[PDB]
Amino acid sequence: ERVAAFLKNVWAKEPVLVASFAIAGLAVILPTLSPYTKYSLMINRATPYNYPVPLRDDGNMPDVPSHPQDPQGPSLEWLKRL
Amino acid sequence: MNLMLALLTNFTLATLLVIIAFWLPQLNVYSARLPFSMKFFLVAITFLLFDLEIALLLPLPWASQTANLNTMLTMALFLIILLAVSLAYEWTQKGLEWT
Amino acid sequence: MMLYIVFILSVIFVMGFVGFSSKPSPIYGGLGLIVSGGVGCGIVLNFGGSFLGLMVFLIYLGGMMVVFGYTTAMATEQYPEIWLSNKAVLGAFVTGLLMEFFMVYYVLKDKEVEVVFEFNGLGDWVIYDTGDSGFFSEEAMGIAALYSYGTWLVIVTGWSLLIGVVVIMEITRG
Amino acid sequence: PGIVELPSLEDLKVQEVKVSSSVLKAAAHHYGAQCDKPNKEFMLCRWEEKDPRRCLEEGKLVNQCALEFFRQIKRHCAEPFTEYWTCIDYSGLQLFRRCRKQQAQFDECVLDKLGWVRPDLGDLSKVTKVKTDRPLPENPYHSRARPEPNPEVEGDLKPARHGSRLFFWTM
Amino acid sequence: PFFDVQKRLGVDLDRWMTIQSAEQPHKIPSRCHAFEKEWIECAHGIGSIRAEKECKIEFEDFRECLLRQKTMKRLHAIRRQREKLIKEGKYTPPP
Amino acid sequence: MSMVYMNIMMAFTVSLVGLLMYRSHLMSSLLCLEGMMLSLFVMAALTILNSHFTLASMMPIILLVFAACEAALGLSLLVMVSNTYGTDYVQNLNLLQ
Amino acid sequence: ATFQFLPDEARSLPPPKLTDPRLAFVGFLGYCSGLIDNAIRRRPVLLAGLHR
Amino acid sequence: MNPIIFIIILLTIMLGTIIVMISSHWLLVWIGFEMNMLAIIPIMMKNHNPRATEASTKYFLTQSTASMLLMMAVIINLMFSGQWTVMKLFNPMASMLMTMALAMKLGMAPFHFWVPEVTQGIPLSSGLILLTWQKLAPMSVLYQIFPSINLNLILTLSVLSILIGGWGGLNQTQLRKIMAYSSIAHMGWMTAVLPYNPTMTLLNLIIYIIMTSTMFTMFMANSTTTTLSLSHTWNKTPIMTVLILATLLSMGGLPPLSGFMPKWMIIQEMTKNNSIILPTFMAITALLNLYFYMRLTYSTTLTMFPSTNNMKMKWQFPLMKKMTFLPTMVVLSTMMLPLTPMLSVLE
Amino acid sequence: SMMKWNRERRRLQIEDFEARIALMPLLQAEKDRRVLQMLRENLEEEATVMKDVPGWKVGESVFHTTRWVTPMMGELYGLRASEEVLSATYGFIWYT
Ligand SMILES: CCCCCCCCCCCCCCCCCC(=O)OC[C@H](COP(=O)(O)OCCN)OC(=O)CCCCCCCCCCCCCCCCC
Ligand SMILES: CCCCCCCCCCCCO[C@@H]1O[C@H](CO)[C@@H](O[C@H]2O[C@H](CO)[C@@H](O)[C@H](O)[C@H]2O)[C@H](O)[C@H]1O
Ligand SMILES: CCCCCCCCCCCCO[C@@H]1O[C@H](CO)[C@@H](O[C@H]2O[C@H](CO)[C@@H](O)[C@H](O)[C@H]2O)[C@H](O)[C@H]1O
Ligand SMILES: CCCCCCCCCCCCO[C@@H]1O[C@H](CO)[C@@H](O[C@H]2O[C@H](CO)[C@@H](O)[C@H](O)[C@H]2O)[C@H](O)[C@H]1O
Ligand SMILES: CCCCCCCCCCCCO[C@@H]1O[C@H](CO)[C@@H](O[C@H]2O[C@H](CO)[C@@H](O)[C@H](O)[C@H]2O)[C@H](O)[C@H]1O
Repeated sequence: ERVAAFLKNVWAKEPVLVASFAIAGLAVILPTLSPYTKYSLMINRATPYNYPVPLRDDGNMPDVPSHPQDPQGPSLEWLKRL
Repeated sequence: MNLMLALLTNFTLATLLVIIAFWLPQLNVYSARLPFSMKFFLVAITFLLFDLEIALLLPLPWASQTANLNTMLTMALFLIILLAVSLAYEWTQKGLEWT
Repeated sequence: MMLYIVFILSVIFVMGFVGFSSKPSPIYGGLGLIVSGGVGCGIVLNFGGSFLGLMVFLIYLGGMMVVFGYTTAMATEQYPEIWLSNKAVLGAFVTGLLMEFFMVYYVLKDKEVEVVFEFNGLGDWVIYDTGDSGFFSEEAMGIAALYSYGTWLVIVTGWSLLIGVVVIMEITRG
Repeated sequence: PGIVELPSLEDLKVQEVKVSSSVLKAAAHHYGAQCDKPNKEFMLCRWEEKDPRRCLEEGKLVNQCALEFFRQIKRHCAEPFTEYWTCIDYSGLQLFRRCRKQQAQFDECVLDKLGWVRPDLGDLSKVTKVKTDRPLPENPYHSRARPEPNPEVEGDLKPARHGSRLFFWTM
Repeated sequence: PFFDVQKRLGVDLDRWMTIQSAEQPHKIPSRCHAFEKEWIECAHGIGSIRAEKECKIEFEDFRECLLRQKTMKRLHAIRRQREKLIKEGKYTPPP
Repeated sequence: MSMVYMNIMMAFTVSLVGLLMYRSHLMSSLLCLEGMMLSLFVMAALTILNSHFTLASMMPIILLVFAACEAALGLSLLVMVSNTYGTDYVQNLNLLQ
Repeated sequence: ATFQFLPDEARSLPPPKLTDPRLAFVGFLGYCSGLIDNAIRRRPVLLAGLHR
Repeated sequence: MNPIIFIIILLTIMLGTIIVMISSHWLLVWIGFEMNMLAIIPIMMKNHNPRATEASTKYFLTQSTASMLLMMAVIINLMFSGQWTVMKLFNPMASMLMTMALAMKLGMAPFHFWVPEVTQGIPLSSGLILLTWQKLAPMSVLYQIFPSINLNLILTLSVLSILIGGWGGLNQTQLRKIMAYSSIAHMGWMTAVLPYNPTMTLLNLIIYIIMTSTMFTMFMANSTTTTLSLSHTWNKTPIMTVLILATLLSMGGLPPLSGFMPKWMIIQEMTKNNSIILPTFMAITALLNLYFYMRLTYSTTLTMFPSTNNMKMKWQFPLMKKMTFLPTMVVLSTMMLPLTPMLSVLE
Repeated sequence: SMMKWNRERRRLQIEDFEARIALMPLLQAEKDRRVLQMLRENLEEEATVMKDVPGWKVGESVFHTTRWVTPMMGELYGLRASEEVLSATYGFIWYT
C-alpha cells in the first residue's frame, strides 16, 4: 500500500524515469523467465563457421556417422520446426 | 582505390567550390581563459567518457552470436547499468544543471 | 607504387608527429595530431583492421580530439600565433623533416636502412598472410570475444570509466 | 638448415574443375552428398599431416570425383542445372533463397535421373568418421626430444637443523 | 603474478589472452601457432635459466616466424642478384 | 624489421622528445602525450593484426579507452590550472620549488 | 603450493610451543603497544583499559 | 569529499594496486597502474589550493609519461616474443624502457625531482599514501622482471638515489620534503639488493612502509608540517617526542632498532656475492640520512625549544585525532630486531 | 514478426555455410597445388639467379625444424608482376 502510493506519485511526476526503470527491469528479468532463451544458445551452436574435421575411424564409434546423410549425429529437425 | 577516389573527389570538389567562391571579377578599380562556464567543459568531458563506453558497446551485435550467451548478456547489461549509474551520479550531484 | 602505400602513409604519419611535436600553437598542434590520426587509421586499415581503424576516427578523432580542441578554445588559445613564427618550432620542424627525409631516401634506394636498428625496405606486403578464406572477420571475432572471454576486462574497464566520472567531478568542483 | 623438398611441376598436374563459383554454389549440396568419401579422406589427411606435400595423392582423387560428379550432371540434367546456377549467378550475394523455383527443377531432375537426394539442413556440417589405410602420423610437428624435468624432490620434511642458523640466533 | 590468486582460486582472470596458441574464437589459429606451441612445450616446467639454453632452437624458430628477419634477408639477396643480372642481360624472367 | 615499424617507432620517439622538451602551453604537452598513445595504438594493432592473434584484437581498444579517460583527467587539471593563473603556461607551476 | 600461507606439507613439522621464547617476546611487544596506546591518549598507563 | 566517495576512491586506489600484483598479463598490469593513478589524483586535490593543483599536475605528467613508456616496453616485448605474460622480458630495449618507466613511477633518482614537490604540495594523509602504498605496485613488477634487468642500470639508479636522497635531505626544514628525500634514499637500498636477493627487497620495503607510516601518523596527530612546528610537541605531548625520537633513530639504521635489520640483511646478501665496495659505499652514504634524522631529534626531543603563550590554551584539550594503529606501528618500527629470522616468511 | 524472420534468416545462413563446407575440400586441394607450384617455380628461378653465388645453397630453409611452414607473401609472389602482388595483397581490403 505504501509502495502503491509511491508508484502513483512517480508516474504523475516522472513518467519518463518510471518507464526507463521498468524497461530496464524487464531487460534484466525476462531472459530468466522466457522459455525461448534456451533456443538462442542452440541456434548459435548449430551455425558451422569452421570446417567439421572428420575423425579417424577406429571401429568403436557407433555414434559418429560415416556419411552426412546417415542417421547418426546432431540433428536440426528441431530448428526447422522452430 | 574506389573509396580513395571517392574521398579525393568529394574534398577536391569542396576545395574547388571554396576557391571559386573566394575569387570572382569584382569590377572594382579602387591565449587565455574564455569567460565561458565550467559547465560547458563538463559537458565535453561527460560526452567523452560516455563516448568511450559506447565504444565498448559497439561489438554487441557480433557478441550476440557467441555460445556463451549467459556470460555475454550479463556483461552487456553490466556495462549499460554502470553507464546509467554514472548518469545517475552526475544527475544527483547537480552536474546536469545550468543555474 | 601502390605496393608501398603503407610505407607512404607511415612517412606522412611521422611528418604529422614532427608537426605537433615541435609544438606550434596548440590549435595547429591539434591539427597536426588530427592528420596523424587519420593517417594512423589508414595504416591500420591496410593491415585488415577495419573495425580498429574506424575506432580511431570515432573515438580518437571524433571524441578525444574534439574535446581537446574544445578545451583549447576555452582555456588555452582562441587566436593562433603565425605558424612557424617562432625560431624554436621552425628549427625543430626543419630538424625532424630532414631526419625523416634522410631515413626515407636511404631505405628506398637500398631497400633496407640501418637507423640504429636494422629495417628492411622490400615492402610491407612481403610479411602478409598468404592463405585466407574464412567466412568472417577474424578481427571482428576477437573484439566480440571481449564479452565471452574478457569478463575481467569488462569489469575493470567499466569500473575505471565510472571512477573517471566521479573523479573529474571532484577535481573540478573547487 | 636443410633444403625444402618440393614436388616436381609434373607431380602437381591434374585436370582442374574449371567452373565458376556460382556453378559450384548451385551444385554444392548434391556435391557434398555424392563426393563425401574422397573429400573427407583428403581433409582427414590435411589435418593429420599438416603438410600439403603429404596429401597430394588424395587431393587428386578429390578432383577426379568432382569432375565425375559434373560429367554426370552434364549427361542427364544439363538444362535444369544451367537455369539454376544462372539464377544464382545473377545475385550479388549468390543467394539460395532467390532461386527456389529453379532449385526445385534441378532437384527433381537429379532425383529422377540419378537418385540423388539433397542433404537436409544440418547434415553437411556433421562430423563424420573416415576409414583410411594411411598410417596415423607419429611426429606431425617434427619436434625434437623434450628437455628432461628437474630432479623431483620427495622425502620427509624434518625441522630445520638448528633453526634458521642466521648469525647468532638459536631458533 | 606477485600474488597468484588466479591459480589458487582456480579462476581465469587474464591467462586466456597471454599467449597466441591458447583457445581462440572459432578455432582461428595465429600464424605462428605451431612455433609458439613447440617452444612452450619444450620450455615447460624447467625454468627460464635452463630454457634459455636448452630450448634455444625452438625460440629461434619461433622468433623467425614472428619477425621473418632471416626470410626477408634471403629474399632481399635473391632480389639483389636478379635486378643486377638483368642489367648485364644475363637473365630473362619466365612468362 | 618491416619498414612501417621504422616510422611508427620514430613517431613515438618524436612525440616523446616533444613531451620532454616543454615549451609554455601545458596543452602542447598533453598533445604530445596523446601522440605517443596514437603511435602505441598503431604499433600494437599492426603487430596483432599481422600475427593473426585473434583474442588480442580487443587490446588496442582497451588501450584507447583507458588513455582517453587518462587524457580527460589531464584536461581537467589543465582547466583548473588555467582557472588559477588565466593561462596554461607551465612556468606558473613553480610554487613548489 | 601457490599463494598459500601454510601449505599442507607443513603439518608434518612439530608446532611451535605455546611457551616459545619468541612467542613470549611477541606477547611482550603486544603489551608494550597497550601501554603506548594509553600514553598517547593520556590515560593511566598501567591501569587504564585492562580489557584493551 | 563525501565520506562514501572518499572510501570508494580509496578502494579504487587499492584495487589498482591489487590488479598489478595478481595479473599475469601485461595489459592488466598497465590497467592497474592507470586505475591507480586515476583514483589518486582526487586525494591530492582534496584541499583545493594552487599548491595542490600544481602537485597533482606534476604528478599526472610524470606518471602518465611513465605509463606510456611501460606500454611501449610491453609492445616491444610482444613484437619479439608474441606473448603478454608478466615475467622476464624478451628484448633488451624493452627491459631498459620498463626499468626506466618503473624508476620514474618510484621516483628514484635521477627521475626523483617530482617526489619532494608533490609530497610538499599535498596533505599529510595523501603524502602517507604517496610514499608507502604507491611503492607496492612498481616494486611488485620489479620483483618479477628482475632476471632480464640490466645490472649496471639498476645499480646506477640505486647508487644515485642513495646519494641524492642523502644530500637532498640535509637542506630541508619542511617535514614533507624530509620524508620525500628519505623515501628516495630508501628506494635505493631496495633496488640495490633486487638483482641478488628479491626477498631482501620485500623485507626493506615492508619495514620502510611501517616506519614511514609511523612518522606520517605522528606528524598528523599534531598537525605538524615544519621543523619548528614539530619543536613545540614537547610542551603539549611529551610522549610523542619520545616515539618520534625512537622512530627516527630506527629510520637511521641504528642498532638495536628495527631499521637496522634491512640494511644489515642487504649488506649480507651483497657480500655473499663478493660485492664489498658497493655495500660499504652505501652504508657510509646512509650516514647522510642519519645526520638529518638526528637534527630532528635535537629540535624535537633532546632539547626544549622556545614556546608561545597561546600554547597554554592547548593544554586544556585532548588529542582527538584517530592515530589509527600508531601504538602497533611504533612498536614494530623499533623493537623487531630480535625477530629478524622471521624474514623467511617472505621467501 | 522479427523473431519469425530472424529464425528463418538463421536457417538460411546455415544452408549457405553448409554449401561452403561442401566445397572446402575441393578448394583446399586446389590451393595446395597452387602454393606448391608457385614455390617450385620460385625455386627454379633461384637455381638460375644464384647458380654460383659464393656459398649459396638453393632452396635452403631458414628454420631449424623440417616441419612444413606456410610461406608468406614475399616467398610466393616475391618474383612476380606487381599487379598480381597488389591484387594478392591489398585486393580484398580495397574491394569494399
Ligand atoms: C626489546 C628489544 C628492542 C630493543 C630496542 C629498543 C626498544 C626501545 C624503544 C621503544 C620505542 C620507544 C618507546 C619508549 C617509551 C617512552 C615512554 C616513557 O618512557 O615516558 C615518556 C615520558 C612521559 O611523558 P608523559 O606521559 O606525556 O608525561 C609525563 C608525566 N608523568 O615523556 C617525557 O617525559 C619526555 C622526557 C623528555 C625526553 C627524554 C628523551 C630521552 C629518553 C628517551 C628514551 C627512549 C629512547 C628510545 C631509543 C632506544 C633506547 C635503547
Ligand atoms: C530495476 C532494475 C533495472 C536496472 C536499473 C539500472 C540501475 C540505475 C541506478 C540509478 C539509481 C538512481 O537512483 C535515484 O537517486 C535519486 C537521488 O536523488 C532518487 O531521487 C531522490 O533525489 C532527488 C534529488 O534530485 C529528489 O528530487 C527526489 O525527490 C528523491 O526521491 C531516486 O529515488 C532514485 O531513483
Ligand atoms: C551493477 C551490476 C549489474 C549486473 C546486472 C546483471 C543482470 C544479468 C541478468 C540476466 C543474466 C542471465 O540471463 C539469462 O538467465 C537465465 C537463467 O537461467 C539463463 O538460463 C536460461 O538460458 C539457458 C541457456 O541454455 C537455458 O539452459 C536455461 O534453461 C534458461 O533458464 C540464460 O542463459 C541467461 O541468458
Ligand atoms: C570493481 C569490481 C570488482 C569485482 C571483481 C569480481 C571478480 C569477477 C571475476 C570474473 C572472472 C570469473 O571467472 C571466469 O569467468 C569467465 C566467464 O564466466 C570464464 O571464461 C569462460 O568464457 C570463455 C569461453 O571459452 C573462456 O574465457 C573460457 O573458456 C570460459 O571458462 C572463466 O572460465 C572464469 O575463470
Ligand atoms: C626512450 C627512447 C625510446 C625509443 C624507442 C625506439 C624503439 C626501439 C625498438 C627496439 C626494437 C629492436 O630491438 C633490437 O632489435 C634487434 C633485432 O634482432 C635485436 O638484435 C640485435 O641484438 C642482439 C644481440 O645479441 C641480437 O639479436 C643481434 O646480434 C642484433 O641484431 C636487438 O637485441 C634488439 O634490442
